[PDB]
Amino acid sequence: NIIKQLEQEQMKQDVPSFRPGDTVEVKVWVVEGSKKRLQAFEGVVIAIRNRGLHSAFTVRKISNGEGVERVFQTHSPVVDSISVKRRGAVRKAKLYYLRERTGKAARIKERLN
Amino acid sequence: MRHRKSGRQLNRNSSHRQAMFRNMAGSLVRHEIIKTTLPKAKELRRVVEPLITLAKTDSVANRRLAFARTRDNEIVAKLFNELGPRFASRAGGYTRILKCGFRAGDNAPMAYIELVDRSE
Amino acid sequence: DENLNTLIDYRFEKSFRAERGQNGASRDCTGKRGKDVTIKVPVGTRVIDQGTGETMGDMTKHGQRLLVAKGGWHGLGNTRFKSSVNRTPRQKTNGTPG
Amino acid sequence: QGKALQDFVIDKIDDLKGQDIIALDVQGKSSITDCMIICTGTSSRHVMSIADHVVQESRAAGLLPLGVEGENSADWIVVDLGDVIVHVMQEESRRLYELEKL
Amino acid sequence: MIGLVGKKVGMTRIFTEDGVSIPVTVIEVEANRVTQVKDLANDGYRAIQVTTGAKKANRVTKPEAGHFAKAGVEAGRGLWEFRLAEGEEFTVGQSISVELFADVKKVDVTGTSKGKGFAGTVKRWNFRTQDATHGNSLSHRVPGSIGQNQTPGKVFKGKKMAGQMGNERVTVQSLDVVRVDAERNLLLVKGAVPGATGSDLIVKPAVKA
Amino acid sequence: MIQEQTMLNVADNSGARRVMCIKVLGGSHRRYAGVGDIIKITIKEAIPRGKVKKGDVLKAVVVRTKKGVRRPDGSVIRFDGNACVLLNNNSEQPIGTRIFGPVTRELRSEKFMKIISLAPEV
Amino acid sequence: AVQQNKPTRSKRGMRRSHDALTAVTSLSVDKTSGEKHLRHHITADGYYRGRKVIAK
RNA sequence: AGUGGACGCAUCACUGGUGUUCGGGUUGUCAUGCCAAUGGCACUGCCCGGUAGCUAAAUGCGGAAGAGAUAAGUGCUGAAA
RNA sequence: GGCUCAUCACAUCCUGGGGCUGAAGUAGGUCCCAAGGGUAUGGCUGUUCGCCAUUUAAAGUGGUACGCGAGCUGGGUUUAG
RNA sequence: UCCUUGUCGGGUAAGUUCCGACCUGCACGAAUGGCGUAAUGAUGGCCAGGCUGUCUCCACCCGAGACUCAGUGAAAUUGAAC
RNA sequence: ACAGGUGGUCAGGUAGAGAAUACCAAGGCGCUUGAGAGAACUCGGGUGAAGGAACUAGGCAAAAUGGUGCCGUAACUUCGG
Repeated sequence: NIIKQLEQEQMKQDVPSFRPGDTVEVKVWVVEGSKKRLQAFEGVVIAIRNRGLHSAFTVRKISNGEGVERVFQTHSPVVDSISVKRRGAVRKAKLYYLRERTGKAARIKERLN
Repeated sequence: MRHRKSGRQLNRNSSHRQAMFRNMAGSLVRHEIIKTTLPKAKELRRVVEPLITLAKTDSVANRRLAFARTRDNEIVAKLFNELGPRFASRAGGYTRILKCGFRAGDNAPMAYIELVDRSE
Repeated sequence: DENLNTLIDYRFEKSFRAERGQNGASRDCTGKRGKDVTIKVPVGTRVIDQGTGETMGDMTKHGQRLLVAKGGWHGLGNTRFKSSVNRTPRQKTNGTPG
Repeated sequence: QGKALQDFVIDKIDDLKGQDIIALDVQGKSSITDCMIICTGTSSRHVMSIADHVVQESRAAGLLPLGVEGENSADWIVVDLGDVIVHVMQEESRRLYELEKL
Repeated sequence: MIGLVGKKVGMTRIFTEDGVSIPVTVIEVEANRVTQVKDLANDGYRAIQVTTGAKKANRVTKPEAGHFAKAGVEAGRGLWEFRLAEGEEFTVGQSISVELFADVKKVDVTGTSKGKGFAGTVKRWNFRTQDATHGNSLSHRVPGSIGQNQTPGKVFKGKKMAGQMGNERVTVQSLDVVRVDAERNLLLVKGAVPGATGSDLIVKPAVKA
Repeated sequence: MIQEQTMLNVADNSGARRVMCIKVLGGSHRRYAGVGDIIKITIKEAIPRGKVKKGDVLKAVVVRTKKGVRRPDGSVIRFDGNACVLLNNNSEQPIGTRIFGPVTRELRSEKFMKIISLAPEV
Repeated sequence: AVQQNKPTRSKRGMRRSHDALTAVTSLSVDKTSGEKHLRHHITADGYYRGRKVIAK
């Protein structure tokens, strides 16, 4: 009980809700020297773990012919701006099967709504 | 190591336990009372008691789900028709445990598990 | 060696002994090869021998390691003389002199 | 501190025989490096002498360099000043690598 | 100096402005009401006896109730005491709050760790597991040899062999603090503390550097 | 999470294509390799016209890890195909002129920022 | 493994010291009918808490 | 002063594994009269995930500093002489 | 002989304290005290040992009936072909 | 028969096993059969590709024992034992 | 009242090449001790992050492919393979 009231103060209420399997645009902060700037990450989300302040989601992309995936925290100050570019249409929560086949043959159709 | 775990073992496999509680729950609701061992009756409350909760509201979708359990048309027919209206005003506590000593064959703790209403 | 610039320790020590090879043991045991003794010398040294001796090699830069003495090479035990007609090898080969 | 530190290093490295300097803008291409400045040295001694000088003055310039690369080898040495990166090089090994589109 | 007694609640993390994620354990510490003070004249050591929590008066026994009524303090879940630091003085009936931890910056945490039952030798001291193949028969996780052939004639005392885990006092040294919650009676410590949720814990300032 | 006798890819134009690291360094009983480490490799497949040849043993630095790295904010950077960059045995300067594939920012703390200077992606 | 010597009645006796049974000493009287029974157990005639149990 | 390997302790908040007690996809077959919908069996029938708990590969801590008497050694003063 | 498990003595491999030095500093060599802790991964051969490849502080020496099959292994030795 | 496993090459970063060869080798040995031999072999030895808890390093789970209760109820061994 | 051995005849449906296989028709049984939490450990298994034979004498065991149609199929050869 007393633990539960702690997160709501530390929560932020501006994160949008997105379906698993959508194309997500995220601007992630980076620290170097004294300059603190944005880095752009383009990719499709393949997993959603929305649990408390530590809600997490995994973003996967293909760069230079190889696949790279990254996990995030929705309620972390590291991420500043999160946007959805293309809304995918997949009827499965976890999209872990994208690693097996190539991305070029694994395009996801739009939700059409 | 059973830390914060629920659900006993009963020297039976997962399929056998599902069949165990499927037949036992149907027997209890049909005869309004059954005699079984003390832990089995306690674990049956996790199965038979939720059945009335789905039977509190009568609908085709709920009846089909209730039919998926207890695998019997007679059992589900009794539900949603007679158990529902009688247990509508009660939230939980649909059954009670009445221990009746030990068996003469294996020294097993029996308990008379029955519905609390018991036809008044 | 860069740090050394004289032959002061060499007047102190006129004899250098390499590690003698361990003898063979039971259970088909082979002795370890004797550790190679390395001598730290200032750069630019020249070494001369007797009996119509000559120079071995000029040192001009640090890091050059020169082979001066070859240790003797190990002998053979009775097991290597395994055969059917002998069937009891009491022969062994003495180690080569250093 | 972008152009201020950029102008702070190019003039002073030139006073220490800094030849063939190229000012490169990498903004929008890399998220780790801001400006690529290239310096050339005659041989191993020259590039090492300027490398120690630029890090010695940086200690008295307030900002702390985040690392060095040249150890027991002058083939490639590069040191950082935070937002700006400085590459001090020699003639022979520069053409071996690629120039001015990093 | 003295310490406090709290209850483990759970583990969470604190997000910082610069972007540092630090795990934190939530410790619920209440007003610690001392029950009696020991001095050199009485028994020969300085200790203050303190209690925390609340207990129903139904099962509060007369010896426990009478002891609490002697100090004029209410019932507590458990009873503990702490050593003094040779120069501080306290009065009976005084309630110890939490703000004293606002400057320690390091706290020692003690408590009863989770009980893991009669654990195996491969689990209690990370005994290496024998091969599960190549002819191995009926011996995959057994300790194996436990002595020498006929020279000792016994097994030495203190041998590392199968036993029972948990249900024992465990100490974690120099646990960094994050924040001190005074208006809500919470203690925030970085890291993981021994014991499960709902188990009593003893927190003291760190004795090491 | 690279260990002894681990088959990795190659992330530079030195000439190696398929590589097999043989010795991870760091100390006695060095279990596994992280993201910024010195690891010794043996060349198993390389172009005959490349700068290096098959069978050569030398040092290398991992750039991508299948297990990933640990960001100090509960984040990991996983990859598909562990890769290395060729470095000389006597000197720690890398061999390849270009670097293929992204390199994580965590290599700055390990003091091999030269690799980060290359590989324009990330 | 097998024994090398024969234990006696003394060795047998002390090992059986903890094999003795324990009397229940927990007989309860029903407030309505009045038959001895165990705690929280229905009587042999089917009575519990003074409420009319099935009594079969 | 900082950062590393092994070792030990503690926790599952992060990252994962298991999770045959949760949901879903699917092949053959039987049954609920039948369409639909379900349940049984085929290694949990085969897979996709996945709650708590447990766990490490995951994250925090520790090897102290200091006090007394000391070994080798270094000493102060000082006789036998 | 290998795996699990270790223990003890110091004739000490490293770490620790020193003496001498033909010890300018780093780096060294010999000797003394000190057993608290640590003291490797693979190919070859059944291997002990050893060679080689590559790390670190080293990859210590011996007792334990050259420890440990009422713990495992049957690769050598191995009756019968 | 020996020395520097014989030493060069493949196989490996590293190969007392394997493969055609250098020689200082000739005993066997030609129906107590010699050489080569396609196919065949639960045949001896070596290597490679996919594959995996064989392993670093084990962890969890499903079942039967192991544990407690109720009933029946052995064993090899034992000069006596505080 | 033993998880062993014992010759002949009858040979249903579903998908299948079938007397293999999975369910199932008629028919026969739940295997003459059971109830409890699921400790170490033992046995039969399922799953697994990173690596993939680095363990071992030895890919032992495990793990993996596994069917039909089509294309193509080397050295060698007794021309059959």
